Amino acid sequence: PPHPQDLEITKLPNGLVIASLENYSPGSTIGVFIKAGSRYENSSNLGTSHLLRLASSLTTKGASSFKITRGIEAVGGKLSVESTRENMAYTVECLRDDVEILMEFLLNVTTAPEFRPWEVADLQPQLKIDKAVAFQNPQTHVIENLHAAAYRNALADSLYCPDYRIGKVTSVELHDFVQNHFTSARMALVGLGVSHPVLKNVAEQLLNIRGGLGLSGAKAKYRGGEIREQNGDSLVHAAIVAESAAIGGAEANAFSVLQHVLGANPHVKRGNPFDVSAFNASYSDSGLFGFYTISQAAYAGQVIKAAYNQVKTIAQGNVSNENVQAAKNKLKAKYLMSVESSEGFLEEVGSQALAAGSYNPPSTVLQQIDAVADADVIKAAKKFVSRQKSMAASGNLGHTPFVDEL
Amino acid sequence: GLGLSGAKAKYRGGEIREQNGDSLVHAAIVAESAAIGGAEANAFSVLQHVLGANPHVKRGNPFDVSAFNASYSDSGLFGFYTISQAAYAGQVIKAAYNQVKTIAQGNVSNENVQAAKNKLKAKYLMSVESSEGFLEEVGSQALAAGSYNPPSTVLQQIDAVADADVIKAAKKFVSRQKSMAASGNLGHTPFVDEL
Amino acid sequence: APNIRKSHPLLKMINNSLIDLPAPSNISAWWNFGSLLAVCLMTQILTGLLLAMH
Amino acid sequence: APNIRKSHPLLKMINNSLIDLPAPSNISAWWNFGSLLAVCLMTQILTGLLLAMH
Amino acid sequence: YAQALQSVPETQVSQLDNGVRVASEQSSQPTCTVGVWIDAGSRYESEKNNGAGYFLEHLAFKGTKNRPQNALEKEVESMGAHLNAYSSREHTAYYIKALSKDVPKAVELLADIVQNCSLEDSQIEKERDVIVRELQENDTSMREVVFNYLHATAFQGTGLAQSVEGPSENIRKLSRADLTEYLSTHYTAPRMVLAAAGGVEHQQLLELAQKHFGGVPFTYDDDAVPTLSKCRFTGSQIRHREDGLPLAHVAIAVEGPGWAHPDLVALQVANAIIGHYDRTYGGGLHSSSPLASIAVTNKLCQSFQTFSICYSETGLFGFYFVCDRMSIDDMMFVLQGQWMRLCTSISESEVLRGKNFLRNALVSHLDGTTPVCEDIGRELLTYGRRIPLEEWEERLAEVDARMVREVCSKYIYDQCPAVAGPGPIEQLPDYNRIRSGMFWLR
Amino acid sequence: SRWLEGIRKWYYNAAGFNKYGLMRDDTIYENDDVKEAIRRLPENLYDDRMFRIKRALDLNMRQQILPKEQWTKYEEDVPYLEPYLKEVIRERKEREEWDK
Amino acid sequence: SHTDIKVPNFSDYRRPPDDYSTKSSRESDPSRKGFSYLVTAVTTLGVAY
Ligand code: HEM
Ligand code: HEM
Repeated sequence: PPHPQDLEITKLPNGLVIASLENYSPGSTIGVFIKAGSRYENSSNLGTSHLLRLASSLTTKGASSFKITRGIEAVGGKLSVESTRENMAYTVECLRDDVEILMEFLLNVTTAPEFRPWEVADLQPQLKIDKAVAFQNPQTHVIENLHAAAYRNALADSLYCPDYRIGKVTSVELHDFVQNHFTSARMALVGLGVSHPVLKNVAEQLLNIRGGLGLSGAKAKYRGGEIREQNGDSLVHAAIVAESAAIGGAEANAFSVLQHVLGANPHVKRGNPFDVSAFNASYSDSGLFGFYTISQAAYAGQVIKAAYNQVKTIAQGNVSNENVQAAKNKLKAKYLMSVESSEGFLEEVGSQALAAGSYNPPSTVLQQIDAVADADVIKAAKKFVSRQKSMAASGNLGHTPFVDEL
Repeated sequence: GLGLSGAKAKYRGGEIREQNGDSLVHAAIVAESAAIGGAEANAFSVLQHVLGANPHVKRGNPFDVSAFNASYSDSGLFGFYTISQAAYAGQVIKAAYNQVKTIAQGNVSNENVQAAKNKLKAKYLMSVESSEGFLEEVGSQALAAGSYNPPSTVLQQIDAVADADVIKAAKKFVSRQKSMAASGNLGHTPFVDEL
Repeated sequence: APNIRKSHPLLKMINNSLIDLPAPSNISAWWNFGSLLAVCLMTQILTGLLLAMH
Repeated sequence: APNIRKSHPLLKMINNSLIDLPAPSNISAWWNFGSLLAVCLMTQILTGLLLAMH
Repeated sequence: YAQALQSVPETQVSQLDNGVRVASEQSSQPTCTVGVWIDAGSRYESEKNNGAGYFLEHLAFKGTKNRPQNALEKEVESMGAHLNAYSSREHTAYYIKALSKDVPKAVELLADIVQNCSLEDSQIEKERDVIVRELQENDTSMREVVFNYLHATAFQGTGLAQSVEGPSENIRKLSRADLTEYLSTHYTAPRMVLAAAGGVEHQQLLELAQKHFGGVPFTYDDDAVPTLSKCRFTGSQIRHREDGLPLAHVAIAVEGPGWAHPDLVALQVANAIIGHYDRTYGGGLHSSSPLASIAVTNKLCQSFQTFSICYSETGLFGFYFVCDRMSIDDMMFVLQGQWMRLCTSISESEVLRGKNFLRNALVSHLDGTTPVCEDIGRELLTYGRRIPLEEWEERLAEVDARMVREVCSKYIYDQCPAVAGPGPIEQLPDYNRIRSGMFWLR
Repeated sequence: SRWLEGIRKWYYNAAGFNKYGLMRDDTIYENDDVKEAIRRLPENLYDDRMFRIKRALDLNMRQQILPKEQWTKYEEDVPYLEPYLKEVIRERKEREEWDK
Repeated sequence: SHTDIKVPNFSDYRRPPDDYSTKSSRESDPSRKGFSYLVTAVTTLGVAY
């Protein structure tokens, strides 16, 4: 009729929040979000998260590695897994009633994973490449080391299994890793183009680990790190950050607005062909702010100090209540835009239904971004300049500075 | 003639950790110092020995710990490397460290200094029996200085100083900025910011 | 293997001597005699055998 | 190559069929007949040829 | 599902007294995306004109006479709107994505570009060297040079054979004039389409366009749309060899029917059967796509893709694989074997899925506003109107086995293909061989 | 009336593959299934079997068996591969089915 | 840059008279293959004899 049917959220007795939204699309997508991730690994067991991210298709108890892959395919389905340092979403798309048929596999994949010692022993060499291709983007390599120098304990763990550990993850570490993190209290059965009741009638079978909290990532301690990767690629990737942010923390929106209040500033402030942006990651119990700068070699120095000076003086009051309005209104856009494509949108409905258990409407989500301004942006930058910083870099570097040279 | 010329070595408080789980950590800690030809040198050589039994005779479980010392042209290094069992690495590093620390706070009897002073004399005289190692000596000087300090004076120089320095050399260590390095599991190993 | 013409112990012998066999492109017509010589032989042996039978 | 018995196009054929050829250790005496059958053939062809000559 | 399709709002369309076609799909989304899609590409260039359209693209944004660079950029950034675009061989477009609270503003911005680019004699000379560089970057992407070379030889000697960016000579020398000459010749209402999708309501759009697109046609030419010279396909090959590269690229293909033609559906369904592989998959058990399975069992390639790239009155139906110096042959062998299998002994169990996999694409083809707009923009421009998922459905919801065969074989069997291959390709057999790999020893 | 159990034991001792010291499973002919099967076998067992099989070839090579004591007793024969070999076969029949 | 590369002209040079752009190569070639195969069809034929 009008295409409106309030996204219903119903937190099961387990703690397994269930959210849905029948938008009436010809095709729908269900997805299991979880508070798992490499953020929970130790000096040992490392990468187990990653490998786990690749085992998606290995045999289960309700369906065989064969049946599941061809099973999904016979319908025109799509099974896939997007993972972050502290959260793994197992999605899967399709259409019509072919969703019902899809679910069986998704159900199995996340709760009935019987990692067979062969199947994994035969899978692990994958890591070697999945990792190898990803690393063809200098951007990823530097961020891996960023966090490395940003923290000292958890969260500072790699997102792609470290080399030395490749063929060493065990079929057990996989169960143990799952058993302790894939628990109802930290999961959510999100979904689109589905009848909420129908999405609930499933959550019932999806019950194998009341576990509750299970494990628990140690509070991320901060550090003033700095690691340089000498490799002469002809152009430096330099990123600088300073402890800050936190998803759910009020101080957040500030940077989002500084994230935009900044940019044209650092960009429109430099010499020769380059690239520079404001960096910003907001984690559970911590976060990061700063900027990455792809710049020509010899000119890297100039290009970093600059982007930096801008961030600096930005705090020293170089922000017109104008710049803030512009920004404030850009987030509104980027938010509203990065939600058109159902999958990116579904990522939104889920992330919250997992963290909070609610749903901030576009109305208030804006009311919140609007809620603050200026008397903060100027300030956010200050925190940056003053606080301790940790840098990371890739490339020739020879002309690049160290944090001790600012 | 001179040809090129290495740029004066600027110092830095670095720290890089190599995660690889070999079952036992190799941790080394240093602090800017020393310099071949610089008077301040012999001091550490004597602290290099004044130290050791101290850090070694000061620990828990099967391990290894020594006093590190490299004397370069326009700079140098001092500190110590510690091959220690994994989980025990922490204990083993802090310890070796505390010893170096308190060493400066006056824990050196004018005895320990004599012992040391006389060990260098030996190690020097011994590490010169095998012509090749000896030839290394005649050359290194004929290149740096252009002279030849006789065993007589080379000793006269090691003897030339003592105590009113060893206690002090250690101080420089404890106070100055440090830079560490490490290999192994590490998970139980500390960072310089934790000392 | 896929081809099943490059895996079989015998075909592999043929597919490596009368097919897939790397031959220069500029081979002259003078190179046509090895061939002939061979078929020349098949022919003799045949006619001969058949002739020896009488 | 060194061996010069494993590099030559022809010897390599022999050194791979009557030497260096991996044979099980527990081979029974029943396996002695392929051999015999072969030499049995060499023998016939010989005596025969020599006999056909008359 | 069928209802979901049946309940999908219709796409409003209406031409102006000008000639421009204005279409859109009203949704709800606070956001939206609008843009114009031109009936112009590199195909329309000359031996000396070629590259214009691209040189042109790199200036389209850098400012108009009505409002110079510093401003245009400032005005868009300032409203959180995104302006992006592209140009192929027969299809160019510029689109903006804002909050549907700005259809009128966006619409104006648009027009001001497709009608008054500054073409600053001072800016041009700059982008000139930017392209020449950007071009030398497009180069090492062996995945693209290969396709270019394909087209080159596939449609050798014709307008299609020319690459969308153009020769360095042309770029090194096109005149401030030529660019204008290219603009005022192809950017005309009859060939352009103003499309949109979002919270926008048709009328507000029409009017807004009908207001800023104040074009007026005098003669009959202006009002009419010129048809291009047919392009001759040619069974041929082109081999850019260099054992210096890490791996080789291969692309083989037969001539395609062209948008207008229906079979492009059955043919679109067949490709869904051989699908595509890529070392990051998890599937030695991949449903059919034996090419993929085989590719995994025998390690035949790094990846491969089936494609039915088409144009106004022609196209290219083929495939492309990336492989190691040593597995080029088997890969080609095995693949080329699948086309035959495809059109000589296909099965229902196969086509059934084929369809489904398509339908899922067919739909995700419209995930968001920008992409939807792309369909309206295209559909009109190439088909004549819009094809609703509800339709595509039927079209490709009634393709049986015998249908695939009949067609595939109609377009593939014993046809002289067009192959292209850069990299270490010593192992790729001669043309004659890949040629006789076009008929099955039934 | 006559236990298959009585029989099976008869045949086991009748066959004699134990006088060589090898388990039942140490004799199954290596067709495609048994090949996959063995490859899944844990390393403990693999080397165990490997040695057994070689110790048997050597006896056989010498025309001599193993002393009565060392003969594996029926009731102690460990079906170390059958479990695996089984899944392999049903895993396959599943596929042999789907592809139809 | 590869963009700088064209395919030489076989036009006339080698192409049979039914092959010169702006005219579908396809309408004319089932006729072109028909000939060739006919020649081959005939040889197999003559040979059998
Ligand atoms: C290497 C191929 C051969 C060559 C070079 C060859 C050559 C000849 C020659 C020169 C003749 C004489 C023809 C004449 O009378 O003017 C001949 C005769 C004969 N050859 Fe061969 N021959 C060959 C193989 C064979 C073989 C293998 C057979 C049958 C097993 C055979 C059986 C005979 C017989 C029976 C004659 C006598 C009948 C006759 O001469 O008309 N030939 N051969
Ligand atoms: C495969 C090996 C051979 C077998 C199985 C074989 C068997 C025989 C047999 C059963 C006889 C009959 C002996 C008798 O009269 O009691 C025979 C005779 C004969 N064979 Fe063979 N033969 C073989 C090869 C040859 C060959 C290749 C030649 C010579 C080229 C040959 C030439 C003859 C001749 C001339 C006779 C007649 C003389 C005689 O029978 O004493 N044989 N052969």
